[PDB]
Amino acid sequence: LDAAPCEPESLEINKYFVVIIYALVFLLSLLGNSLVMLVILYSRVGRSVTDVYLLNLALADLLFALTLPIWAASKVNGWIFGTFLCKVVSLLKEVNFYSGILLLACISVDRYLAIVHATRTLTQKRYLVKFICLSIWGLSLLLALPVLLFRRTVYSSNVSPACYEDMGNNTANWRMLLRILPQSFGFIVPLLIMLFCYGFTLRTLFKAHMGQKHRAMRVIFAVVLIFLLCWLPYNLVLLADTLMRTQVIQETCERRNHIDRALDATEILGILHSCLNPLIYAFIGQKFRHGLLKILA
Amino acid sequence: ASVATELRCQCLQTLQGIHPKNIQSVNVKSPGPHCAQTEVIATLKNGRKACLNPASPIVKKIIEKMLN
Amino acid sequence: CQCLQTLQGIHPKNIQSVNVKSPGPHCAQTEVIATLKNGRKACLNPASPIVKKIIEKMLNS
Repeated sequence: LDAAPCEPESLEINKYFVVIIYALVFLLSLLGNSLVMLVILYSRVGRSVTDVYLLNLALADLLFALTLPIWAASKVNGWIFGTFLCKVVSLLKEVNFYSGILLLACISVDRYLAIVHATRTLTQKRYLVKFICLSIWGLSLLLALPVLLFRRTVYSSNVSPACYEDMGNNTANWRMLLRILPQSFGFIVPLLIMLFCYGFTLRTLFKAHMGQKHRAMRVIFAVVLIFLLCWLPYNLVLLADTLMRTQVIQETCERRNHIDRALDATEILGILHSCLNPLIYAFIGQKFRHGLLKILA
Repeated sequence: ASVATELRCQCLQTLQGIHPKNIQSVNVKSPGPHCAQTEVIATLKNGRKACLNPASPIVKKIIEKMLN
Repeated sequence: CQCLQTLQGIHPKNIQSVNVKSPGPHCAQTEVIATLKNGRKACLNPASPIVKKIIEKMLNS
């Protein structure tokens, strides 16, 4: 009887330590995003285009963090909160996740036009931030519908209840196709836009004769690496999971165990984007730093 | 119990049959959100769990025998 | 025996999995337990011809 069930292996050590890490991220993002919102909205003078992008990014990250406490408690003893929240909470989380990433793509395009095309009149197309931010928010809601349509609590025997998807008898294959959206409009498309824009932006800054060119490049490099670090590990694991299910890579009980831990670990790493965003994009500028001090008084 | 962010089939390999006398219970799971194929898992009298092939003619007969 | 008053009807579409436990030291009667999609557990009569149909239907998918 060489064939036997591949019993899942779970360790209590991982689960409760994750809760504190989720809670710590919740506190910082809630405080950090509010300060960014507080600084911009307090004074309405000099509301440049970048101020609008940051304002939406702060809102996108603030809402995303707002759902963390429920998600953290889920990892403890499974989804005990019912089916209705498994849809609403999943909608709010994914809508902001898509919006947050796409804004980082829009911000990069704005910087590309501001620097590379500073002289020409094409840079005048960056005054449509008001509508462009509306488009991104609208597009994100369109890409989160599958989560709302095909999610429910899936009671099982080996595992505690989970807020999984139910697309029919062939849900296993259909779920894999739905993963193309996060891995196409969420990682690859944003990454290519960011690298292209920052790829050429660094070419002009590397040739200009300013004094602040040195700090600008180091900020640009930090932005790119932080994006890759937070999201690349998660997508590579997700791609590995898809390959294993399709039998492209040999499947064994040990491999399924390894990927399960990898997905849990990376997801924690990816969630940190809601915390570093205020520091990387907003609080690294003179205007915001000087602004915060004046508001205190 | 365990907490899984991914649901996977509980069976990898499959046997063509087992001696009925050593079978204590059998679990039949229809296709669902966590698995594309039907899974028949047999819990032996010794505490070991073994897979059974749903398409096997013998497997269908065995379940009928127990339900007697 | 975990199955005391076996039901006489369950919607076939709502059943997720059926567990059959043969006679043993913990129970002198055959038990059939079906786990509904909503997490509830219901006991089916092993002698009911309709119950046999559900198990047969599930296997021949």
